[PDB]
Amino acid sequence: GQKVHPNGIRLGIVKPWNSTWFANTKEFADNLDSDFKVRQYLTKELAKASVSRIVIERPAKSIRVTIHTARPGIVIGKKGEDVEKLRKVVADIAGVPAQINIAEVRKPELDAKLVADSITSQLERRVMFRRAMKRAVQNAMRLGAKGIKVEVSGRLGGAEIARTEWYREGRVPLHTLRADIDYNTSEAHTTYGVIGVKVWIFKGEILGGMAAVEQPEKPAAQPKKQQRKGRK
Amino acid sequence: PRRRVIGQRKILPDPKFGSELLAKFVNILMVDGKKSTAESIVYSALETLAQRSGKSELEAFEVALENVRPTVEVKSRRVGGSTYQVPVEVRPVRRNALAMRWIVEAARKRGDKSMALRLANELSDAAENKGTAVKKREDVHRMAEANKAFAHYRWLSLRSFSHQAGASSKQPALGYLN
Amino acid sequence: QDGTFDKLTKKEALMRTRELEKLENSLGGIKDMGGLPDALFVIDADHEHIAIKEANNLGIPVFAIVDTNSDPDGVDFVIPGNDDAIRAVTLYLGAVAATVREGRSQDLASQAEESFVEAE
Amino acid sequence: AKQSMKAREVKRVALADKYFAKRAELKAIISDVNASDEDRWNAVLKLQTLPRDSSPSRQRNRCRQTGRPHGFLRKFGLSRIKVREAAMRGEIPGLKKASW
Amino acid sequence: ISPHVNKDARDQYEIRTHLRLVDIVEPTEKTVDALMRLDLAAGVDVQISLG
RNA sequence: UAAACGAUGUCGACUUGGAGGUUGUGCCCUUGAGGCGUGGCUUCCGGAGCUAACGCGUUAAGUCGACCGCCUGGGGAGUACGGCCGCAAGGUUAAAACUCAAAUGAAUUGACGGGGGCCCGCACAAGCGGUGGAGCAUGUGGUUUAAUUCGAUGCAACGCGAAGAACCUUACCUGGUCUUGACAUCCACGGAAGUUUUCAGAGAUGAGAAUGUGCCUUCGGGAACCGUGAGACAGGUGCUGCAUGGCUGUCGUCAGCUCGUGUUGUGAAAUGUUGGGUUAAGUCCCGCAACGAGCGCAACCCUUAUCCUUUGUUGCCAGCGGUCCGGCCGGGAACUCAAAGGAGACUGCCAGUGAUAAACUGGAGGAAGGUGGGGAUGACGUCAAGUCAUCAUGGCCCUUACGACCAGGGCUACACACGUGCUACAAUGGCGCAUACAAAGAGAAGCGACCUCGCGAGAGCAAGCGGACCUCAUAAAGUGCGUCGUAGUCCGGAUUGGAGUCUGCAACUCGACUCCAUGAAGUCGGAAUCGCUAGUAAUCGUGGAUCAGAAUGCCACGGUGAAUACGU
Repeated sequence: GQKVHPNGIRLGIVKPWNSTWFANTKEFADNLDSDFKVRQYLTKELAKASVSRIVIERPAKSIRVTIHTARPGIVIGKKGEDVEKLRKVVADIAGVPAQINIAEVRKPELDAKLVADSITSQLERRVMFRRAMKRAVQNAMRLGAKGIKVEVSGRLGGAEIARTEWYREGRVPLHTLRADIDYNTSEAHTTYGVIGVKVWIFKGEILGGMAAVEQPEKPAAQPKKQQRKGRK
Repeated sequence: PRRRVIGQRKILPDPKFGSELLAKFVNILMVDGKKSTAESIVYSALETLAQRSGKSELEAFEVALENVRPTVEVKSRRVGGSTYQVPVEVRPVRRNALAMRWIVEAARKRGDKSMALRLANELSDAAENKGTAVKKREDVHRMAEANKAFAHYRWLSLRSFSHQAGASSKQPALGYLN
Repeated sequence: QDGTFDKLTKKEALMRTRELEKLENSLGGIKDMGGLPDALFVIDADHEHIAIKEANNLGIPVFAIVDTNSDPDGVDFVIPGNDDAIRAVTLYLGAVAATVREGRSQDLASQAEESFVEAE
Repeated sequence: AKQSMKAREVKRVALADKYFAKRAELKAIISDVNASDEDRWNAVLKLQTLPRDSSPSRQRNRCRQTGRPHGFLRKFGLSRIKVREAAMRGEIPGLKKASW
Repeated sequence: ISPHVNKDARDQYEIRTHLRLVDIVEPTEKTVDALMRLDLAAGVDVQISLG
C-alpha cells in the first residue's frame, strides 16, 4: 500500500489550502487547535444540511467561515436564522467573535464526499452489495467527469477477514501537482465495525482558480515608481 | 545489464603549469576532499625534483608514470565447478591512475618531514625503475602470463558464439555469452 | 496544423506527433467509412484470412482471389490464382475495379430519378 | 491518549500565574551573582518549592489536539504522525511539499 | 510517512514566509485611515509597528 | 520377462490429396535424395470425421465390419490363492475383509530450472570511502534490582513510532491520596473563581489569615471554578492488526499493472502486456486476431544556474566631492545584491549513424547541449508487513478502576556480544606565533545592544527585537614561518582531581559551559559490513525542529571535493 496522499502534495501550487490565517509562529498552534475545534464541533451542528467542504480563515479579531454545500438555501435556513445560530456558536467556540458566508455551489452531484456517503450507507444497512460498486462508477460517469476510482473497505458482507474490492475507469492521474482532483476517504459505521469508501473523481488537468500574478513589479501598481538615486 | 555505454567527467589542466598529467595526479593525491593542499604538495615536489636536475621540473615525474605502469588486471568468470581467472587489458585512464596511486601510496609512509619531499623522493626512486612499485607491476604481469589457459564460462561460451549467428571467434559484444 | 499541443516539454508534443503519423499511414484511404462495407475484395489470403472469416459471420457477400496454398472453400465467388509475380496481381486488380465502378457511375444518376417519383 | 497529560496542561496555567509571577527574577535577586554581599539568605530562597510544578522546566506541553505523548512539535501543538494527518487534508496554513 | 515504524522512508515539508516592506518615504494620514477602514485579510498579516 | 508402441487388439473393406524418406520401371533437356507415367512401402503436411487433451487423418485414434483377449475407485496387491509350466527365482489366469474420499488422463498461469538464451537497478563489475576492531555516543538482545516500561527483528526494526527521561516529561515501579473523579456537562450543599499569606504535612493535600463579592436569581439557591457526594458519563498505553476503518512500508522508479471489446478453446484462459528497431519508460516507428484505451513512467511543479530585467532599504558605492577616503554625508545606479517577470536547450537546426523511425553521437554559440544541474515524483499487490498507542471503531472489561495528582528512582542500567554514527590511528596533520572569505536560517518558556563584572568562555542588568537593522557568531577546514618521524608520538585525547560560570526545591547515580594539571584505549581491525555515477561519494564547519539544562542523532545550508561505469 504505496503512495503519498494526492491532495497533500498540491497545496503549495495551483490548489489553495484548507485553512487561511497568519498568527506569527508562537500563536500558530493555539490558532490551529481553535481552527480544528471550530471544524470538529460546527460540522455536527449543520448535520441536517448537506456539505462537501469547510474553509476556515482567521483575520484580526474575527473568524471567517466559508462553507461549501449541495445547494445555496440549505445552511441559510428560514429567514437567515439558521446561519445566525451557526455564527453564534462559532463565536462561543473561538477566541474571537465570528462571521460566515456561503460559497458558490459547484458540482454537488459529482463531489467526492457526497458520493462516498452514498456508498457507505448501503454497507451501514447490510445489503448483499452484489452490484453496488459498479453502479456507483456507472452513475458517477453518467452524471459527468472524465474518470473515477472507487475503493471499498470494511470486511465485506461481515467477513472475519479484510476483503476489499475496487474499480477505476477513464482517466485518474495520481501524482498530479497541477489542477484540483477531488478525493474523499469516508469513515462510517455498521453492525460489525468501521466500513469506508474512497472516491477519487476527476474533472480536469487545468484549473486556473489559483495562478501566479500576470506582471513584473514595474508595470503593476504605481506609474511613478522611480527613486532619487542617493541624496541621503 | 545497462542499455548503452556511458562516458565520464573530465579533470582540467592545473592552474600553475598547464598539464593534464598533473591534473590527473592531483586527484589521486586528494585526502578528505582537500585538493588545494594536494596542489601545494605536487608543485613543491616539482621544485625539489628540479634541484636534482634543472633540465626539466617534470622530467622524473613524467617517466616514473611510464615505468611503474600496469597494463593488465585479472578478472573471474565461472567455469562449472571452478571459478579460475582471465586477464583483461586495463583502459589508459585507469593505467595512469593505478600507477600514480601506487607512487603516492608509498610516498605517504616514507617518513620524510613533508609530503612534498617524500613524494619527490619516491619519484626519484620509481624514475629509475628501482623502487617500490617495480615489484607491483611485475607481480600483476606474472598473473596475466600464468593464467593464459582459462576463459569466461569456457565450455558453454565456445559453442555460444558460433550458435547465435555470431562469428567463429569470441565476440566482445552485448548478448553473446561472455 | 493550428499549432496546439507543441507547448511545454518536447515529450508531450512528440508522443502525439509520432502516433498521429502511425494512424495517418494506417487509416488515410479508409478514414471516411461510416459503417460495415457492402462487399469484400480479396487479392491475396496469405496473412489476411481473418478479414474473410469475420466478413462471412457479418453476412457480407464475398469476392475472392485466392493463392495456391489458400482454399477455394466457403466464399460466394472465387478466382483460383497464385500469390507470386508482381505482374500477375496487378492485372487481377485492374479488371475487378472497372466492372463495379462504371456499373456504379450509371447507378448514381439512375437513383436521383428513382428517388424523385416519391417526392412528386 | 491519557487524561493525565491533558489534566497537567490545564493545571500548569493557574499555578504559573499563582507561584511564578512573584518569583520571576527571584532566583537571580536572592541567590545568583546579583546577590553579591546582598541577600544570600536561606530563609528567602526556601520559597522555590511552591513554583516547582509551575517551572519553565515542565513546559514540555505535548499535543493540544489529542493529548498524545512523545515526539512533540510546539509550532503545531502536534506530533510527527498527527502533523502529517492534518497536512494530507490541507488543514495547516503555509504547509507544502518540499522540493529544492 | 507511515502511521507506525518503517524508519527509512520519511516525509519532508517546507513552509516559506515572504516579507515585503513597500517603504513609504512619507505616509499621509489618509493612507493609514484607508489601511484601517478596509482591513479584512488572513492570508497576509500587515505589521504597522516599525524598526 | 518389461515401457510387447503411431503413448493404434487383429485383420479386412471404404475415404479430396500433395509432398518427403526411398524403391520396381516406361519416358525427360534421362537438368534438387528432381519431374512426369504406373506400382511400392514408409512418413510429413493438412481438409471431412473422432478425442477431455495431446494426438490421429486415407497404413485412423475417420466411416464401419466381424471375432478374441480384458477392465469396473485408490491404498494394501500384479501380490495372495488354485490348476499347470519351469533345477530355481519366476511365469500364467487374478482376489477380499479393512482402511480412505479420493487416486488418476490433459491444460492455463505463476515461481523455478542447477534445460538453452536474452534484458534491467550503484545489483555486480570498474573502484572508492565508512562501519565490524578502539574510544565515546547511542540502539537492540543477553543480564539485573522495586522496577530498570514498551512498540518494532533477513534486507520493512537494532541513531526507527519514542526529536531532546534528575521530578515532571514518560510507557514503568514505589510511597503518599480521593472516588462522577487531579479535565468537560448535569444536580444536592458550602465557598465567588482569581489574588496576597502563616502554619501542619515530603509534596500532593488541608486548616486559618488578608484582598475581592463579579455572574444570575420567586432573591431560596446555583453556574463559572473548587470542596463534598451519586448516577447517566467523562477516563482508560484495556485485549484482538484472520475482526476491522483510516494510512503507509518492502521489493522498486520493479518496469511493469489493467479496462472496454472481438476471436481461438468445451471452459478454466490465451491473445493484446510478446517479436524486429529505439529509450530513462508498455518511450516511440514497423507488425502478426488482436483491436481501442487508461494507470505508473510521461506532464504541469518548485528550486538553481548563467543571463536579460525592474525594485533601491533594515541592499549597494566603477567614478566625483567634504575626506583619516568610512555610503557617515553633497552625491552616484556602473555595481553585486534580494524575489520575482522571466530568458536559454527543442534530437529542434545542421552532419553521421539508425529499416522510412524514435533515438545516440558529432558540429556551432553559450553557464550548459542530450529532454541544463537538482528535486518533486512509485501503477496494483501477495507480503497475513505494521499501527487498536495520532485517531475511528464493533466484539468487549474496571470505572473507590485497566482513572489521576505529588515525590523519588528508571530507558542512557553493565558482564558482554551485536548495530550505527561521530572523532581517531596520522603528518594531506598536530603544535606555537601571525592570517583569510560564508551561506542560509533562528531568536514574544526566547534571544538581546549599551552597560558593568570575568582568565579565555561567560556573567548578571537592561533599552530592545521581529530579524537584510541587533544577536546567536569568535565559521571551520584552509593560508604564512619555524618545528616534528611510527616511539601511543610531535597523533588521539576518554579517565580523574580542582577552581570560575549556568537552568532549577534539587544537579550523586541520568543536566550544561569554560579552563588548569597528569593521563589510558586505538599504529586503520579475521568472521563481519554498507552507500555511492558527480556538487554525487568523501571530508570540514554552521544553523535549525524538538528545545528549563542535555546532540555524537535528525533535518537543511555553505567551504574543499574523487576512482571509474570496459564487461554481464
